[PDB]
Order: sequence, then C-alpha cells, then structure tokens
Amino acid sequence: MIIPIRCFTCGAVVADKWEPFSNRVMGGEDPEKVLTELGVNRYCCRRMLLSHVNIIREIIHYTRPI
Amino acid sequence: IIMNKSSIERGMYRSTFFRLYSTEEVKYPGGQEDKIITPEAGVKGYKGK
Amino acid sequence: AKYRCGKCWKELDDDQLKTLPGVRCPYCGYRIIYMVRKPTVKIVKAI
Amino acid sequence: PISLIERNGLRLRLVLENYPLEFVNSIRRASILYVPVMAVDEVYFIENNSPLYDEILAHRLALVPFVSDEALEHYRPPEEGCYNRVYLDVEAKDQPLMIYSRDLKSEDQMITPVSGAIPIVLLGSKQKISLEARLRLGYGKEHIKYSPVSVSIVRYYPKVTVLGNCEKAVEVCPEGVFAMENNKLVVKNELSCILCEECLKYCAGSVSIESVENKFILEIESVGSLKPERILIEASKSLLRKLSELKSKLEAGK
Amino acid sequence: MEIKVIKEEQNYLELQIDGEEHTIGNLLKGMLLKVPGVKFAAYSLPHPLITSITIKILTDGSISAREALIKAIELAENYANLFIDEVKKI
Ligand code: F3S
Ligand SMILES: [Zn+2]
Ligand SMILES: [Zn+2]
Repeated sequence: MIIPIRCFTCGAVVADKWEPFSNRVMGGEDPEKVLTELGVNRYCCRRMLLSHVNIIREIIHYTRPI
Repeated sequence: IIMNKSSIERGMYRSTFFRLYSTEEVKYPGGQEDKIITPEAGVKGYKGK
Repeated sequence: AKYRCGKCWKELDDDQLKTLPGVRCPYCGYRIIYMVRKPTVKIVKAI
Repeated sequence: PISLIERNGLRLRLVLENYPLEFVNSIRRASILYVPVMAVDEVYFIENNSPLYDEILAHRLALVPFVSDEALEHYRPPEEGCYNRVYLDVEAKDQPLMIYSRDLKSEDQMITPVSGAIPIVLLGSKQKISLEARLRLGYGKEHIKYSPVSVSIVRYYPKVTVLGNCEKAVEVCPEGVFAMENNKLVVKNELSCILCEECLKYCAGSVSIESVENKFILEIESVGSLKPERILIEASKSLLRKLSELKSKLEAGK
Repeated sequence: MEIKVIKEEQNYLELQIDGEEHTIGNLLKGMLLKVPGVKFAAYSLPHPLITSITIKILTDGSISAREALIKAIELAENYANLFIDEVKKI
C-alpha cells in the first residue's frame, strides 16, 4: 500500500529511498546501478524496493468518508 | 515454518479483518408501526446499561 | 450526532438537528450519509 | 585489542584480537537488544481522514527512527517517567499531499527524526490529519522499534594464503579476496573472506584457508539513532549492569 | 531478575535466572568453561516462549560451584571493562 518504513529482515530504513529509486528507474536507468549507488547492498532491502506496488496512490480516490 | 518475529513487529504480514452488521427499519402492517432506531431505556429483553 | 454527505468524497457535513423526509442532505439529493469521527482524543498504542 | 577496519557512514567494522566468542556474541546481542533508543510509544489521534487506519499510522510513526544521542542522559530509562512529545498536524487542499517525516514538530528541539525524506502517509483531497506521539526510551528486548542497529555481524577472522598461481580462484570466490596482477595470484582483501571454501573446493592445492582462533570481526550498522561506538559502549554497559546485579543477588543468596 | 537455586551442593549447582535471554547464559557458560576446576558447565533455555534460563555447574570439588559462578561473573566484568576502555580510545 505504502512503502514500509523499515526493511522487514533488517531494521534498515528504506522508505526515504522509494522516491529517488522510483523516479530514477522510471527515468530510464537500470535498477541495479540505482540500487547500488543509492545505498542498499543487501538483497533483503532490494526486494523491499524492487517489489513494491504503491497502492496508496489509487486508494486516495476510494477513501472512507469517516 | 519459523517466522522472524522482528519482521512481524515491522509489519511483515499484519492484516485487518472487516465485519459488517446491517439492519433495516422494516415497517409491517399496522397503525404507523415501525422499528425505530433509538437507544433503549427500560423495555423488555434489556441487555444491561 | 453530526453526519457527512457521501457525494464525491466527504461532501460537507450534516447535523441531526436538520429534519428532512427520509435521509437526505439539504445540499444535494444523494441518499447516502455517514457518521463522522467523534471529536475525542483516541489513545492508539503502537503495539 | 581492537583494530578498526573501515568506518563508513552508520557502519563500523572492528577486529577483536583477544576476546572469547561468547563475549563478542553477547556484545552484538546487547547492541541489538539492550541499548535504549527513543521511539514512539503511544499516539493520540485528534483527527484522521487518511487512507491509513489509526493502527497502521501509529505503527509507521513508531518505526520512524529519532536521533537520541543526547537523550540518553536527559530522559529516564524505562526501568525507572519522562516522555517526549511530537506533533503532526497538516491538511491537504486540492491535490494529494505526501507528508514526510520532516514535518514532525517536536516538543524537544534536540530530538528530531533521523531523515526528513521518510514518507509517513499520502493524503487525498481535503484530508486533514492531527496527532501527538509520546516518545519514550526503550530496549530492543521489549520491541524491535527500539533496536539501534539495523544489522550486527560477528564472524571468524580469515587467514587465506595463495600457494602458487591459479587462474580459477579469482572467479570462483564470490568475494574479491583474490586478484590476478602481473600474471600472479595475490590476495587483495584478506578480511573480506567469509570462509565459504569454494576457493578451496575448486582449486584445493593452490590456496589454503584457515580461521584465526583468537581474532574475530565484529560489524554493526546503525540506523542513525546513535553512533556505532556509542551503541557498543551502551551494550557493554548493559552487560555490566546485568552481571553486577546477578553478582549482587548471588552474594545475597550466599 | 529473579534468581532460584536448585540441587545446590559443594560441587553441583543448578540455578534458574528469570529475565535473561541466551546472551547472559552463553556469556556465563563461556566464563565457567574458562575458570579452572569446573568439570562441566552448561546453560539451557527450557522454553523459548518463557524468558528464563537455567545454568548447571559441576565442579571437581576444589572450588564451590557458587564460587565458580562468581569467578565467571568477575571474568565477564573484566572483559566488558577492557572492551569499553579499548572502544573509547577508538
Ligand atoms: S571468499 Fe574467502 S577464504 Fe575461501 S572460499 Fe571464498 S575465498
Ligand atoms: Zn534489509
Ligand atoms: Zn450533499
């Protein structure tokens, strides 16, 4: 839905790296180099950044009135 | 299986379960007879204050 | 007992003191209303 | 003896020369567990129209790390009543607004989130959010949000020696422990070995790998809450407190 | 942390410590194996859900098991103090 604050395996913050990684990958750069120079070398964090859906962008339209 | 509890504490597989309770204020034959929705004071079958 | 008109997202608000036939908001003919969050502080422990 | 290998940002690697493996493992375990770090304990929600529910948002706020290097002495440990307060009160106008950790106003100016780029939540149109979080010192034993280190490693000290020139060993070994310069096989990063024994498996006679008994390599990666050296010092202090209390109880029992 | 003593003797001791995880038990086991005279020392976590360990010490009889445990605690404290002193200068 929204990117987790910390990697599930190791308590490393990956939430702040979502915007740069996503913006640069969408810009036309291979995810490997972007991840390597962003500061995530353990593949436990890479699977956190690589396999994310960002459902929260769609949900804000369908929000409970409450 | 064995699961890392630290991952669970970081929201690894936390979930939410939603249950719905719905009713209709049905009107049945009579003189203006309806099951009005209102908090209860002293009527029969009272559960407890 | 405040309410909210369901048109679009959180269309304005309603009060139970407003009396209309059936359930409607005065602003629009939409038939669906929702109860708003009560204005009280809620303690939510972060587990 | 303790010898520093590399001191990068939020990372620390040391070589311990004369320490039993049990003590070093206890040091890493106490670094994960028995080092206090300020984090959100309770959240008071005045208003919440956000897509995230109250518990999800409270969990996200708890997982946000706060710098607390100067908060260890100014705030009582949980075993002792002094909690910090942090306010978050914003509202979108017409377009979705992604609110980050930078707009987390705190009662105590010294205590701020580690990074301002952490996205807390995304708000839709005309959605208002208002809450107050009560930060409290705690150990990693109670919850993992209090752990000061993202990762802690204790591994054996490697001793790798080349016996002759082998072209395969440079490509067999996953680590860059081997290099091929001027048609000679040499070791570049001896301490980067992990004792995988593939280097030994494909070329058995060309290379000899052993572990040094007395030395160990201890690595810790902080999350920004504390300096790695301070994390190690606090872990050792917690071990000292536990050992002293156990000794006192043993003496009382005698 | 609560402390309980079981089957205490001159050379044999069992002692349940409530509130310590694998770290303190392993530290004490290592120091007990280091101190001379201890024939067999070992800790155990009877159930991981319950945070309480049990330390069993058997000594050759030259020194008491409780004294051996105290010596192990002293060794661990010495190691921790040396580690603090060496880290601070780093
Ligand atoms: S990384 Fe290092 S010591 Fe042996 S098998 Fe692989 S070389
Ligand atoms: Zn990770
Ligand atoms: Zn309306």
